[PDB]
Amino acid sequence: KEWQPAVQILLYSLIFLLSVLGNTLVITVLIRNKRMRTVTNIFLLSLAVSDLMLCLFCMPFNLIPNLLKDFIFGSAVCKTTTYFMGTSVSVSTWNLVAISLERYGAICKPLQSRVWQTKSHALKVIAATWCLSFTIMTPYPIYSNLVPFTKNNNQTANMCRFLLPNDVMQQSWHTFLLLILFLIPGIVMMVAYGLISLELYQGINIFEMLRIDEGLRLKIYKDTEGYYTIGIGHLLTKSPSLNAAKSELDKAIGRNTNGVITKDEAEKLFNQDVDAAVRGILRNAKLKPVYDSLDAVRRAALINMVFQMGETGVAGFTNSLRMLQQKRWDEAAVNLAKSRWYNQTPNRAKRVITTFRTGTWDAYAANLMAKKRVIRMLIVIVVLFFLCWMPIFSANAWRAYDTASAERRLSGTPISFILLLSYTSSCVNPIIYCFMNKRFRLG
Amino acid sequence: DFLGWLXF
Repeated sequence: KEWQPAVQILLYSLIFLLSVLGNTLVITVLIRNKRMRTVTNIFLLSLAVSDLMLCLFCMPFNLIPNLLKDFIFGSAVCKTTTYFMGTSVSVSTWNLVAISLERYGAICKPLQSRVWQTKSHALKVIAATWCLSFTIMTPYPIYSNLVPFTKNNNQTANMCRFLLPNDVMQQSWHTFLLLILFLIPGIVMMVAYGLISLELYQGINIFEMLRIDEGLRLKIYKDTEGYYTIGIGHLLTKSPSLNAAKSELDKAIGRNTNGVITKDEAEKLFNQDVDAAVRGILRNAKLKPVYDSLDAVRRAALINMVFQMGETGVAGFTNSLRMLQQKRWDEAAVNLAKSRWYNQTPNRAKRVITTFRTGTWDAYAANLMAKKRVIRMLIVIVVLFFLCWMPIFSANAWRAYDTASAERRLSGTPISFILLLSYTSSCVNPIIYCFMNKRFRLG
Repeated sequence: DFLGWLXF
């Protein structure tokens, strides 16, 4: 009746406008702003190019042939569209695992992944993803032809169908695709996003807190007191000796860097300084009693103070140290907000105090909460992508094993909506990008 | 009687 074609036109016209406005927008904002072109966004640019390739070059040749019940277009485009329809899904699935491998190496093992987060590596894997996708999907332009059929009163009409030599070669192809495009990309992404969620659940630690409160400066730089410090708050010497700062530095490390310590050299010295700060608390008869009775969040704050001030300096906070042992947290915060350490470094002192008062990492839960926001978005686009393309790949396997029953039950309206679900996947990714930053303000 | 469907 008239209702099925009418809803097919307004649905396809809307998803065409949505996928052509967003994907054109995201390729612009990335090609305009070099600040946005991170390693993760480079893959998302490739993912957005394939979604536009599938919407512009393929989505029309799927609706208007169905609405006409005839493939009026030539036989060379039946081979071209099916070629691009297959290449688009292959690069999109395998770019979605590239970001999962990228986020795994950047979070779970940030030490041995330096060969991955380089921009030249991402360019050669999106080149390999696009190149091999065109090579893997070569059977589609080869075994796609026009199948003649009669409609009404000897009305000759053609249809574009994918036909292989035998049924064995047909069911071994759709099994190969379900295996290489959904099953294998599925388990490697659950172990990737699962291991990532394990690290992000570990929360903020003391080494990340001190790395935030101090930062990394490779050259010898003046601290708040004026003395030369290097690395992550490693004091060289309090005596005004510019030569002793170079000698004491080269005495610890294994060469005369003349103030040019590598990034891995500063981490070895930063790990040693924390051990010297926690063992200074254990030997102190005033800091050890309060350290053993504090929470893991509050214990890290006490070591943060020893890292900055020293064992003898913080041990003089006898009024605040007893207040911490008295578990009266809000009162210890007011007593600590009146010291010299709070006025010498107000920003650093406010963070360490709020961890004492609340016992939470909320003062440093910023970059961790931003990393949690990106992973939650990447998990949604993967679930939405699989939810859209599973009905068509599973129905193609049913058609390869039982062609009579599969075509009989779903060939009119059911397959018309199954394909419509697979085409919505091209526009849902730009919609999620918007809904992340203040798009929820609109109404 | 369109029966079946275009590949993808």
